[PDB]
Amino acid sequence: NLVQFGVMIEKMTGKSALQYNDYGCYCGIGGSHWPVDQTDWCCHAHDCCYGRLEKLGCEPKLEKYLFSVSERGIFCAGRTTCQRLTCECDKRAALCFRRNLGTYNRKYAHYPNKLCTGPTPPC
Ligand SMILES: Cc1c(C(=O)C(N)=O)c2c(OCC(=O)O)cccc2n1Cc1ccccc1-c1ccccc1
Ligand SMILES: [Ca+2]
Ligand SMILES: [Cl-]
Ligand SMILES: [Cl-]
Repeated sequence: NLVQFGVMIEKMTGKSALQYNDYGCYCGIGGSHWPVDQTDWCCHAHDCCYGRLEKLGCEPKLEKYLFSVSERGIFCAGRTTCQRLTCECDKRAALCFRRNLGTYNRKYAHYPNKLCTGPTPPC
């Protein structure tokens, strides 16, 4: 249930959400081994963020939230704390994506999972 997160990605990066699915070793469902670059670390951190929310009793993969973007930044909202927490994880990730746009490399979109090697860093 991630059309809102995709919308946030596009608003913050100028790229389609498609460009962040399968990116490196962590962007897209699950993920393992060592992140390829800073954008991939964003996704590793986002996965960690969701894990924390699942241990709080939230379902961040499913939560529907509200948000806006002014010049003052990203404003998160929602009826429940779990929806607002989900928005906060997404926000940190979208901001992280924007921040590392300088090292975004297209060779890592749709990265073959066999090329993911090394240890898996902890959260
Ligand atoms: C960037 C990203 C994700 C991450 O931020 C991440 N850390 O793995 C992500 C994702 O991560 C959450 C998780 O695995 O806990 C699950 C599914 C798609 C994901 N995507 C791609 C994505 C995001 C929003 C809307 C659509 C898509 C998407 C685009 C094309 C095909 C499939 C999904
Ligand atoms: Ca992931
Ligand atoms: Cl985080
Ligand atoms: Cl609701």
